[PDB]
Amino acid sequence: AVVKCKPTSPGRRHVVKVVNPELHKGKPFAPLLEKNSKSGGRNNNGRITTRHIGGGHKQAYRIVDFKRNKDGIPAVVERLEYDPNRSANIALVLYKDGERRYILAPKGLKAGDQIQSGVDAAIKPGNTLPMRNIPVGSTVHNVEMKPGKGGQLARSAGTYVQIVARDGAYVTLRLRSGEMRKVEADCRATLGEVGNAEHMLRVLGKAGAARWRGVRPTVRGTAMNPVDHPHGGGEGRNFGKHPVTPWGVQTKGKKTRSNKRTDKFIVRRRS
Amino acid sequence: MKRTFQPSVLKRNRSHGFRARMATKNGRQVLARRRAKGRARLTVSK
RNA sequence: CGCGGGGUGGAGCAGCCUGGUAGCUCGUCGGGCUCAUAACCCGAAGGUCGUCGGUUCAAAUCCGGCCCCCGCAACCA
RNA sequence: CUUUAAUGUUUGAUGUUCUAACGUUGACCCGUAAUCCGGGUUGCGGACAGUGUCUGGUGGGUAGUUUGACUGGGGCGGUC
RNA sequence: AAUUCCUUGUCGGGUAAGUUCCGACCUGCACGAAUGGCGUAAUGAUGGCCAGGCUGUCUCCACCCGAGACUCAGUGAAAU
RNA sequence: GCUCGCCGGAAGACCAAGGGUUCCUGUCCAACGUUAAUCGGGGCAGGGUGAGUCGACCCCUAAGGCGAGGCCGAAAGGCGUAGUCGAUGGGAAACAGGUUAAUAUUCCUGUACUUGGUGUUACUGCGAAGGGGGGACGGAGAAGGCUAUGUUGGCCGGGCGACGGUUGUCCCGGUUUAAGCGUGUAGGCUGGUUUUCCAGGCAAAUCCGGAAAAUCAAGGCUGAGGCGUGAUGACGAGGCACUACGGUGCUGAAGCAACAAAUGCCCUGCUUCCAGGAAAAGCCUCUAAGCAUCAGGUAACAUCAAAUCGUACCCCAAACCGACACAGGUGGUCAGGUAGAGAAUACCAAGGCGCUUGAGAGAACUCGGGUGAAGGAACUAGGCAAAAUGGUGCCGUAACUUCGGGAGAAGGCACGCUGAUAUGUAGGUGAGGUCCCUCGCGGAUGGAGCUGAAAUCAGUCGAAGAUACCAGCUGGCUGCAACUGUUUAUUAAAAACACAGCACUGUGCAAACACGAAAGUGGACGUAUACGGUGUGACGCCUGCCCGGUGCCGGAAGGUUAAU
RNA sequence: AGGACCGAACCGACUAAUGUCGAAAAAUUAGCGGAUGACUUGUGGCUGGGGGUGAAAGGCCAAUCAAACCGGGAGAUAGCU
RNA sequence: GCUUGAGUCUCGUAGAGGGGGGUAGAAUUCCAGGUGUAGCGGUGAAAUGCGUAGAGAUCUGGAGGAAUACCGGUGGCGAAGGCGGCCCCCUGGACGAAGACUGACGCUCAGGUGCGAAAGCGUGGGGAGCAAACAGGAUUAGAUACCCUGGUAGUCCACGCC
Repeated sequence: AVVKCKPTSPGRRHVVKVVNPELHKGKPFAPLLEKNSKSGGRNNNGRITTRHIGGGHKQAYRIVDFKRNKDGIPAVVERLEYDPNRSANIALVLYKDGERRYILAPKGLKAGDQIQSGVDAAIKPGNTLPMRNIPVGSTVHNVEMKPGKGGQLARSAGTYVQIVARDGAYVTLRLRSGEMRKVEADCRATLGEVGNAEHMLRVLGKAGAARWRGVRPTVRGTAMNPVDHPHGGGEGRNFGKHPVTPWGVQTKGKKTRSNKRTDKFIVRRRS
Repeated sequence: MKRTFQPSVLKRNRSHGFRARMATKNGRQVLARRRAKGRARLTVSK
């Protein structure tokens, strides 16, 4: 579970690591790996578009099958791997035809369980099937935005989507942030929540713990000098201007929702 | 202290070489001025 | 030293700005209520408008001198 | 003159439906061994979104600037 | 008090003597709760004060050993 | 030439980088060298860099750059796909000795290895930009098996000694040996072989993966070292010998044992934790379009070829970078003896230097140091500076606490040399002999030799035995920030920043936001247990009142209100 | 196991002294801090002038930074010396 | 050894006993929409609050959380705290019938261990209603109270502490 180390050293007195015995302690599947270069948040031009990105331990990209474009075929869970890129665990799933495809690991799923894809599957956690066959009031994850995209929402640790209503060609979803949303009737979803549910209690502990993760130091706005940030200046920690982002746009309560195209789908916005 | 010139002929040619100049209009105008002033060391080479 | 505001019944405070008529609450005195008090009810009285002087028909008011209170200022080398 | 009724007609303001504009950083095929791109089928949105022009508002994110003088040194006060 | 101007405020400890320091008193010019308040084991080439050790820091310097200084030969600047 | 002195984890010996003849020889001394100069990194003339195995070029690929069309943009140009470059990365193959004034794994002697072209012979299905395997990988830590390497012993050879002793448990020197091939080990990984079948590997497949039977229980792979061999060979102390006196020529003994042992190798391993740890080709293998009396593939052998460029020297410095022959800076590799935990340090070896001004004097005073009567911070802004503490083993050790600490708290005791226990013990290493055997680099037993702590008891010497170098100052009350960390390169290292953590708030994916006139990228090949902004800043106990003004979210009726 | 303790290599630069026309346009000496990580470092690339980068000092961007360097407007302007 | 103690076994009985997992209707609040219109709401009276931007009222539909009318009783269950809509699975205790069996294994119990209303605390979810603190309106000599409109913690959930 979420074990805590003893305070033998300053910086070790605030660490809580989640240990999962189901994790395969070996190596990832070579045929499904691909290099992945860190960029430090640099675009084509070369500037740091997004800050606080750098350092981090080198990682390998485990390509994951999101679409599940192999319907009507049974599959068995071989081993529960660990995918650093994802915030959840992944399950090495081998089909009936002798083919391994990585998928997100649901909550109630251990090594040795079976699953099949498609509308003919049994209503059981881990199975993926179109929402026009899924019972209204069910709990799914990895909901598709488009019939064939692969699954875009609720694909993080313990994050699920609750189906509220099925109205003709559109199914009213209830996202995690509380926003109600409509999606096409033929979109694929995946029963149950995503596994690795105890991810939220990891309390890193040291500054380096976040450093080798991939984040950088965030300098506060009151610390900067006048020309560097909208705040700055002052003889010893002085504020007085309404809180803004590094570019003047006022934060701390200003809605930036401006899409205009998806206004039609969003039913009840987060409040 | 460690000075301002730790030479490496590879980097010296990669950012000041002939082909380094024959890549941009800005570069071709620089090489243009060297011939205009009748210089012997047009650019750095051996 | 200077700038600005203030001094009004016992007490705290309006009115002043844009001059002639000084108001409000508690309080004080008398009466009533209750066996007695307070609270509450009824009523009346109560102010040299800091002080001196000037202007106007008329000055708490408008201006100036002085006394007192109050806030600020009282600096850079 | 006014309260108002039916019709015709004149433009305008909403709601719904539709497909051909358009979007498609959805699926598939081809050019092609190429996650770009173009075209072809098809699905989903749909005369919206977005773009140009005009226009009101917000706007130190950014730019060009002003912020006086005498002054028994300058500032404050004071004065023109 | 990293905040108390008036102030070395007052009282007590420390000292032969204590504008600093420790602990309290509230008359807080003008502390105060995420521009965070109040404590805290540990940590600190950090700020303050105390006791021991230790010594030329000092009382008050004395001697000695080397490199320059002085002398001789050669070479031979500088700000002004 | 003879002593003295100095570095010796460098002031030594070699590569990369970077310079560009500074390398070597003869000769010259005006100018250069901070002086002299017959000297030299200076001048003049000459000589020197020899490769199929080293490196580069070459094949492959990362970041990233360029980038046919194309998208986009006032032009320039920006972005980017197919592609094409790009090592600091992966990929074939050589070691020893001798020789020059200067070059050498490049030349000579000896002995081997790798890849292709061509040809003969005997066999035989080969064949892609496609698929599969391989390459292919993290930190930290532990142990075993070894070598480089060193000490000692025996052996061989010289000497037996200018002051007392020294034919002996005596002294000095040497006792070196590769790649390749053969064996296939300690040890590591994994269960092998066969038949049938398959919606899988964008087409196919005898290859890979998958699902069922059969049979055996071992097979396969990997692998430093030692040992043979290479090698009755080379080298080889030291004589004999000729000195143009610089050196050459010739000859040539022993060449083994034990022990200690790495940071080197086995290890691109094994165990474990987590932050989850390049790619592509060579290489092996299976086939398609096809081609089959072929072409080609496999193997043995004969033979040809392996081009080009760099190769000198400096490379921790008078040869690079700092204007200089500058007390400075510069990545990697080897790195011995005694003491020692050690690459610290001290003294030495190999090897290389005495840092390009010297000679006298012995004043004040300055810099670098030593000792210091009595006192002990009385100095001063202030214990700044110096002094002093300093090792190992053992005993012992408070308040307080987050129960880890505090703590090496503080404060003390024993250390030398010799003898004995014990002709060196415990322990480690470990031949011969013996026995067995699925017979080899095997297993037990066996114990010689070698090596070797620490302790107990006793004795003795010094004023002082961790005697030198090296090597904490300790404790108390308290402010600030939790802590390791970061920052003003060239006056500010802090209480400033950051931080894990908390809170608010923004964002439903063609995401907010950001760079960009745009496309396109980053955000993320992630998606609300996620990402961005802002504020605070471990943790513990908390975080009270105000919506007036400001900002912002929401509501839209009315009033006002632009273009049209 | 540890942003763990002690301590060389390595990196850093707290106190003092010397030096200040120096040995040197921030170094030497005696000591100090970190020393398995937010560590250090080599080679090679990328981000650029109102731009970059920044554990944030308005520090750093070739000994120059509250806006680099070079050329060009330009013989800018100067009620000033 | 015996058997009246205690305990086990064969078969049944009633039950809000306990845990996990599902589900239903009433009712409230809220959300969008339709009808429709000046009060609604509140109290001792009044006021804050809400409403002509159109509430309350009524109807249709939908999202949700907590609590389970009636049965219900000085009825039942457990050692106690305490526990009630219904349903499934796991499971404890109690009592009764006729006999058999072990053959005193029993009574109590300092310290020690476990369970233990509510409120409170911790990590992470949830939030209808109700409701400390708090705000305002009244009440009052004053009201940092009772009364009234709102309202955070909390009350709910899993895992720990007290």
